Amino acid sequence: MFRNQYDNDVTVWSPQGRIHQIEYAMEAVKQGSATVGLKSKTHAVLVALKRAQSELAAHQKKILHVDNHIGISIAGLTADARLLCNFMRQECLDSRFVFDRPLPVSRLVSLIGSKTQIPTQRYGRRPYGVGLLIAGYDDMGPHIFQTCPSANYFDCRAMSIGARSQSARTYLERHMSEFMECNLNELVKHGLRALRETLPAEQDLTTKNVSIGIVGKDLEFTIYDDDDVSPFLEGLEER
Amino acid sequence: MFLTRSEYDRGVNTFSPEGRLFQVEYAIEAIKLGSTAIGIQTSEGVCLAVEKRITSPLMEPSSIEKIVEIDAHIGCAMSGLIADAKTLIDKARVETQNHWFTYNETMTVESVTQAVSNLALQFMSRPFGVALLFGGVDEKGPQLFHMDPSGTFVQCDARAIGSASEGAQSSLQEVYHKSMTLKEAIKSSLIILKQVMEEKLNATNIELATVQPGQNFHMFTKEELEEVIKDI
Amino acid sequence: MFVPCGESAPDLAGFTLLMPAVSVGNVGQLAMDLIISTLNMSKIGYFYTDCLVPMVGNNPYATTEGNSTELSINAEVYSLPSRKLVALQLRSIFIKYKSKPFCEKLLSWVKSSGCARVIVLSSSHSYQRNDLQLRSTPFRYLLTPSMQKSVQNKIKSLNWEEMEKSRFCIRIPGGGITKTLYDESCSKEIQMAVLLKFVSEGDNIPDALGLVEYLNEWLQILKPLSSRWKIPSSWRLLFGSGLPPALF
Amino acid sequence: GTGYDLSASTFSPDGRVFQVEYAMKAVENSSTAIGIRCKDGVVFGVEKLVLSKLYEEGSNKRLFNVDRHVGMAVAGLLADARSLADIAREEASNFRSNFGYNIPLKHLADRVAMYVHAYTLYSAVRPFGCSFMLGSYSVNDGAQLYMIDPSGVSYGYWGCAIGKARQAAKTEIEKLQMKEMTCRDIVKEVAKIIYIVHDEVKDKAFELELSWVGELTNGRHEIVPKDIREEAEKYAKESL
Amino acid sequence: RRYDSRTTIFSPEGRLYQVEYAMEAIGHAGTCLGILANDGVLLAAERRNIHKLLDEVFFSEKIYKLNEDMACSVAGITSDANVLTNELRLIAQRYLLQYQEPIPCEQLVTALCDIKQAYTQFGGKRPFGVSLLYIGWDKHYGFQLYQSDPSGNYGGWKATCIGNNSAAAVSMLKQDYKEGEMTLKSALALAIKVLNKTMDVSKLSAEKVEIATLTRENGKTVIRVLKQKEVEQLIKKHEEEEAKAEREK
Amino acid sequence: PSHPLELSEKNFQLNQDKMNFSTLRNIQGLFAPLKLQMEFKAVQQVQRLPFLSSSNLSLDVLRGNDETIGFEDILNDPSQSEVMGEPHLMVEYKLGLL
Amino acid sequence: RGYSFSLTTFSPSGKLVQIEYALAAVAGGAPSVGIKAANGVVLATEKKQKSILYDERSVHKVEPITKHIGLVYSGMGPDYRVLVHRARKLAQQYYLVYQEPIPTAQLVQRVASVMQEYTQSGGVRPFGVSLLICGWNEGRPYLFQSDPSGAYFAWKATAMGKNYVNGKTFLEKRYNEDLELEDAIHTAILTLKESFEGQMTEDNIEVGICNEAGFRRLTPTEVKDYLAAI
Amino acid sequence: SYDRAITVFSPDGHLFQVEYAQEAVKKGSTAVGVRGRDIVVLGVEKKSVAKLQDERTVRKICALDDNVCMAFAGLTADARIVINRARVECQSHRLTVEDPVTVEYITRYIASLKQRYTQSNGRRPFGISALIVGFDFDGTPRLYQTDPSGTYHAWKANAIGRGAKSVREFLEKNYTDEAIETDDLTIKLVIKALLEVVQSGGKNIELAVMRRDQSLKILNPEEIEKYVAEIEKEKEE
Amino acid sequence: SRGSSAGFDRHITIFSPEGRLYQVEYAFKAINQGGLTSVAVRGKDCAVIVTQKKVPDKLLDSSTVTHLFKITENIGCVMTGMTADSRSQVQRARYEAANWKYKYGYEIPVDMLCKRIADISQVYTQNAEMRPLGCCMILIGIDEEQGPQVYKCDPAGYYCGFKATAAGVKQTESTSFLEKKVKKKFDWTFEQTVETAITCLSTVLSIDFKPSEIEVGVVTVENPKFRILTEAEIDAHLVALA
Repeated sequence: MFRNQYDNDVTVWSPQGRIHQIEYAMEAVKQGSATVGLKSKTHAVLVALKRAQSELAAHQKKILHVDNHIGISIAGLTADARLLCNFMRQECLDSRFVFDRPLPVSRLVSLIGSKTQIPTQRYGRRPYGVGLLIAGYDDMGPHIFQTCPSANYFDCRAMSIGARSQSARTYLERHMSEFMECNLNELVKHGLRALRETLPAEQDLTTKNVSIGIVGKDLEFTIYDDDDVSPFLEGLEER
Repeated sequence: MFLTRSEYDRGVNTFSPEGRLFQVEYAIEAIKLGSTAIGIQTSEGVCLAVEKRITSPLMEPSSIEKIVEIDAHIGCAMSGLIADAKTLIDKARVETQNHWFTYNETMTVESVTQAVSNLALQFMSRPFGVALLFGGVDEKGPQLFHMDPSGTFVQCDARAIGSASEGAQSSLQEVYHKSMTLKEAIKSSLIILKQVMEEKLNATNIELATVQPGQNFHMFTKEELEEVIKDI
Repeated sequence: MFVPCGESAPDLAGFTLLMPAVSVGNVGQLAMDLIISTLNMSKIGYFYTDCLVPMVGNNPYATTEGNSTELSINAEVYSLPSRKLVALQLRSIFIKYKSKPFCEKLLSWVKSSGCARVIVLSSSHSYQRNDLQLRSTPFRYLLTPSMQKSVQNKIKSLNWEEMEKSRFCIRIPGGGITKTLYDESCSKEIQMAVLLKFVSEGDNIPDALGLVEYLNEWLQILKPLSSRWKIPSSWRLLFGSGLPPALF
Repeated sequence: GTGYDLSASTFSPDGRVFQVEYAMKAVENSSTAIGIRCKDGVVFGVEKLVLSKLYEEGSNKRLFNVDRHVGMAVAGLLADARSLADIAREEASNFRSNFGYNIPLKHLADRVAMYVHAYTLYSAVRPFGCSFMLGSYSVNDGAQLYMIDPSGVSYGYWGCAIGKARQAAKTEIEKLQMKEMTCRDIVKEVAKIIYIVHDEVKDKAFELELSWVGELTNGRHEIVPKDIREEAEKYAKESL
Repeated sequence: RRYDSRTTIFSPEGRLYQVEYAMEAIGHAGTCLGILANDGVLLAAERRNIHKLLDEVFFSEKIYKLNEDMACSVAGITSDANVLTNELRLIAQRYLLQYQEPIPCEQLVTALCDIKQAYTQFGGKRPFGVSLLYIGWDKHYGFQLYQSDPSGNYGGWKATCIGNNSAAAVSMLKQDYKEGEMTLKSALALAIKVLNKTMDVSKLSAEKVEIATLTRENGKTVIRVLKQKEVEQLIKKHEEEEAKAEREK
Repeated sequence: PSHPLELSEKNFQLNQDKMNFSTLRNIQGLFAPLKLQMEFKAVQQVQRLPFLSSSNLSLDVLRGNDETIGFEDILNDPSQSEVMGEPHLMVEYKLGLL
Repeated sequence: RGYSFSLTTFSPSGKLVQIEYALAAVAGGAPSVGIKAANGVVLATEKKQKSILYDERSVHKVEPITKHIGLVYSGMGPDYRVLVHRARKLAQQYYLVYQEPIPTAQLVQRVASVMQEYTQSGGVRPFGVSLLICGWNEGRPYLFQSDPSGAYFAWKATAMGKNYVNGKTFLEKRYNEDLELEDAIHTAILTLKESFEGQMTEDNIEVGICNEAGFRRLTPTEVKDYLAAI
Repeated sequence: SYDRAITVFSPDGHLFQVEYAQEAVKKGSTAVGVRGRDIVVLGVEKKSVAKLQDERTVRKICALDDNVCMAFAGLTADARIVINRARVECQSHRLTVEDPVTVEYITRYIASLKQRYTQSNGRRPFGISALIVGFDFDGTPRLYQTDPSGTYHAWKANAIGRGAKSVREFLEKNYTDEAIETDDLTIKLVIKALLEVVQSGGKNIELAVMRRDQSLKILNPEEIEKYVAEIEKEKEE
Repeated sequence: SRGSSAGFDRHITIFSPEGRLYQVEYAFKAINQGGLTSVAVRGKDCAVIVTQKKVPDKLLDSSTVTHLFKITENIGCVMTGMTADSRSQVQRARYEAANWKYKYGYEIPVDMLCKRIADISQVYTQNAEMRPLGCCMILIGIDEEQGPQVYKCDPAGYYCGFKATAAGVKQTESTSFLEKKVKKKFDWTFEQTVETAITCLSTVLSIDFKPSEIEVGVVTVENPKFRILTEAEIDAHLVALA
């Protein structure tokens, strides 16, 4: 009852040393569908779940293309995701044009965080309400990164975000000791199994609500959907 | 243990405790007061149909205010606050004309779609109160797009917007198939609009247009509409 | 109306009435909680109306494991027959165009049952203060002309200060139903005293802790000042839930 | 301070600014970091909590590296700390470019402190919510150690502690004759103090971060070798 | 009230309360009067800065000359009136430079009223609390008389009044004004009578009234301020005529 | 353009501000130009509508031009301008709507 | 009460309250008087630094603008300083443009125009000062006053500051038109002495005069001589 | 609530301040416009005719160009700005393109100008509505209406201000293809529509008439009285 | 930005019914937050500033705690109030002195520097965005044709010149003591001025001082450069005084 005066603006501290608008913005990530990302010794894989909806009225894109070695997944607001994707694309293009070479994923993530921190301190703005999973490949090996509305980023071996991703995170943590010594097919199978845990018991993964993104040694970022995911789904178990 | 008052819906830059933008949600609710529009994309063209909703017999129905031409191959449809779409239409026309003049070829629908989206995501200090249905054909083929007051576009195959959108969408779901014909698409649009509309169907209560790979953007006239209505 | 918890209404043969006003900061309600918790009063009935937003919850004054599962509503009455005291607690907010009928019903019940006097704890806005009030005591009082002379003499001895009048009418900004209650009591010849304090919204526990001592200077229901008050068990999370991880 | 605590440009009737006080209170929502200077250099130590098993080893570092000769230890809100680290790096680069030699720690501390203080005057921004320490070593200047808090105040220290339990840590630090000891002898004491202060009931599990800059590294800030850290952890655990 | 905090908010019934309050602020000022005749225009005002220790400088305290053909009188806030008069002079000189011909009176009034209206639409500004009366002559319509409001509205009148007791003055003028057969002498007598019945003073004196006259002579416009001797003569004539009328009953 | 001094005279305050900001940043640090710019913006955000002449007292005090007279103060009086546009158009132009 | 906080808000009766409060701030300052004689003007005021720890030649309340113009104030000193600087700059600009010393009325009009602007915009505060200005032009003296709202008047004799109604009452019956400068100085000092609340000395009052020779601030020796004379 | 700011949406999708700006329009004098076969007629009620007032300066009918005229209802000071802007824009467009401007073009310009002022909290909308009528280059009569929100429509006969409901109800049944046969019949229809809500005879009527290849003409009081007498005689017969 | 706050004492640009600025008045109580007191005394040919040194923690490096600053080679300063505000105002004073020297070709005087600082401070009290600083400044220097100077400026934008002044918590008692001493006599040598200042502080605070608890800074006609005394010299003065 004593919070009503300290939770309307992002530039106001509460008597407990907290800012509630940032936490409220972080609460907006859990209103999107679950996403799973994981990497091996040579490959990085992104797996997303499409919303249960008629394909006639909407074709939503949860996996986007940034460069020839960088791809992202989104969960949250769509306008913020579009703005961030445009910023990353422009930065990569400028880097290539000025000094032709792949742009480091770590520097890209640092730029993203530096850009995101400002609205949490300026007045008249609001924090971004989107969480990103970034899979990339540069001259350091594959990378998996996670971004937060609180302008924080993490370096992960395998992470899941979205609505009801606790089961996926539990599965990933339980099976995290056998990811480096796997090929592409087994890694994609592990990702699909992890993503399947965010569904009720009766439903199963069909070739209508799954998207896959892969990048590796000599393979550029590619997105598979519709009938392109059948070879990956044809070898799975029951449950 | 007391009950108190708290408000989170009076600002466009305020998050609720569950992470919602109530001003944007209200702006989206505002487009439920408009007329119904239907757009169907087929293998050989796109059909856009709207209702005029003439309130008084003294009003001139010959005016065209719901379907707008963007270029020789792109249509449009509207619902909600018509006065809010003028800037978007002007920007789309300017962008497509500039691109055609520079490159010496027509831009795809997606480019003008992104150009329009880049303008609506600037909250003018309030969200728009209109919904659009972009249609057209290109080298890839016929394709349809939908926009909300949130300022983002999506691709669709059969979408209905307006006040009576739920029943129209249910009918479109229980009808329609991938490999169909433009004539029967037009017919089915007429039947669906006939059930949706409260009053009877005439040659002036509605207006529809179509774009196909053969010809340019074409708007049906009264003579053409009468044959289709009589075909019902 | 008063609906008894049991089968027969208790005999409130002119005891006292202690009630809050839904005002800025909920200072009156917090003071009422403090008084009820400290004196260990017992519930005797309900005040059922259609003027407040409905709400329910378990027992806000819980000490053991057998009395913590008793349902409560937004208006209840507690009594202490040994000291001849009656308490009313309001835990909600008023609906539009529903304050004056509530005041009329409450004063009709007060007249019908038969009570010596009514005491109201309230508060007022702090930013609507002139230069002379900014350098004075933040506590004010108010008495109905029907009040007994002994109370007036005692209050004069206490060296208190009375609420100022404005062109003359009584105005209490942010006081809720205090002005309506005072006017109706004046027009219906009921002994009523009002005590208030200038406050602002935020953490308002010290304001209630000051108001209870201000009242105790007069009523002296507790040993004089020279802790004393029992904090109820429901004053646990007044700012919300815990801190999310991965932030600090 | 109710009614006077919604903007950073407001004074209370007793002459206080409460937004800065709330920002300073926000620094106590994070774990504890300490820093002790000795005859040879400065050594840092952070009690880092474990969030999940899915993160890498080198993630969410709280011991930064401003330049070749300056190390930083932060506490509080992490995004603000990263912004301040970027500001400090920019200042050091600008001074090196303009004057041609390494910036003294006092001037860098003054510049960053004034930048922090600039955010406590206007109502269009909010104060920073973090504190940090800086340390360096030079042959002609010796070891130096500073603190900067959200108010914008800097001081030189012999032993310092920021974070949640910054009082028991200071009490433990005040029992060391630190002016006659060496870094190899202060690493173990830092680990012991960190182990003593930590509470395993409210928290679950923590790691140990250590670094020094001093003579044995030729005035260069770097992480402690694994063997020395393991020996220090063994000694700290046996001390309990 | 929750709809009267700024000028950029409409009430549920469609009213502008801040503009209404600004217009209400005019009723505290002195009385100003204007009469149109066949061969001239008139302006009469009431002096408010009356005190034994006040000094007498300038030519008038409430009547200003805008150009060679126009003059005005203000009622309201003096600080805003000064800005308005300076802007009027600038506008007239700008038109003269542009066209090598004097500006018409209605054009000048509209130019000032646009500025006055612009302050009631953009937020963060306080509207001017001033009302004005304008007199002048031009080759298109001849002698003219206008009025202005704090909201930006104007109109053309044959006789009007602004300030204290404006309603009573307007009623008396409407009752006892003849259209088409008025001269300067009759206009002056009517103005004296109206001012005497309007001002809440038992006996009118020449030290609390100022009168200005505009007329045309030999192709030139003459603007002059009457002298205390003439004002005293007019007051004496009015008093003796009233005594005669009372006695012949 | 027409004269070498036209562009130099048009942009003088901007160049002087840039030089002072660069020197201050090199000598003291990043905070001083930031504070100076914020004070300038705050004191400049309040003034009359663009179709009327202002005084700029606080801005002149902050800049230090309260004890100096230049050729911009005695030549071509901006208060007695010979041309002026419509009020609404000027206000809309200042807002960037045009 | 809802209209007592905003500067750009009219009261339902058509009043601006913040300007009234600025005038109230003016009415609580130190007293000051001004008398226009037949051949000069005299300004007097009461000092604020009534202590031995005050350096005499540090800060003054009576200041010159031009060789023939000077002024005194009643209210807030910090607001007075900037207005003095602006007035000096305006006088210099007028001299540069017209090659002739500025008349008093033009300077008063320009200063009042500057003061008026701060009463019509949001986010600012009105000046809390009132000025008395004296001058000599075309062989005759002048005396003006300026309010915080930007309005000015011309006076023969006036008082302002603490207890100014009784001062004006005293001046009303003690004033003569055909009065010389010395008797005007005596009357001004007596009016100041009426409500001094203390014992006057040549070290806690300031006097300035204006005549054909121009504006000039009196030295403490002359003030002591006048005080002894009366 | 949800009505103290210009750019705040109601929980059911309403902008209440823009709707309040139309209550000001609903309180102005009645204005009627009728589109004929080869003529266009406007008519405005005259209210509160003061004795010492000059009628030349209080006219509510204006000429935007040689073939476009307009009438308005609402706040009087707000209409002047829009009229001046439209007058300037007509000449600007004539410079841009040699051909004379179009009624729809000028209506769209006015609508966009009105809509520009409903986008920010720092300015308030225009509380006026207008009836724009005129002739095109080919020679087809047109009639349009503009709202304070920025929307416009094409009509055959309309009314604004107070009494618009009754006037429109009368027009809906009295507007046929026979009543617009001649200019006299159209003028009689407009006068009959005005007389429903206007008392005190035909002394409170202001009429304007525009024909093909001619300029706007304002009818005289004698002509208005003659038309009223003819209408009364025909009704009595 | 945020907007003003309703109330007669909650915003800087709002007058009260008696025409007072309570937000300006509340900035004068921030000077007492530190808890220290300063004393400045002007002699026949010298000026002295004495302040109080308090180092509560034993882990602090006492070399980094000071309140005496050097603005120019010939101008000294002492600050009372909030530490960060004092440091920022010192930086601004240095910048203003540099600007004056560049523009006019010679060193700024003490009175001109104080006037410029007060002019800057006055702007903060009339705009609804900035806030006043909670500190006060005291400057000393030597004038080539007038002699020693002592000046002080306030958070409200008011400045004046004195013969002896004080600031902090015990300002009134220090003022009364200095008034009595100056009334008795005012012509002092270099040794008598510093002894007068130290005796004033000791008498007012009721304390016997150690050479590590006070700070002393002086200027002299013979040596115009600002100088800060050392512990040995302070102890010598204390021994001579006792």
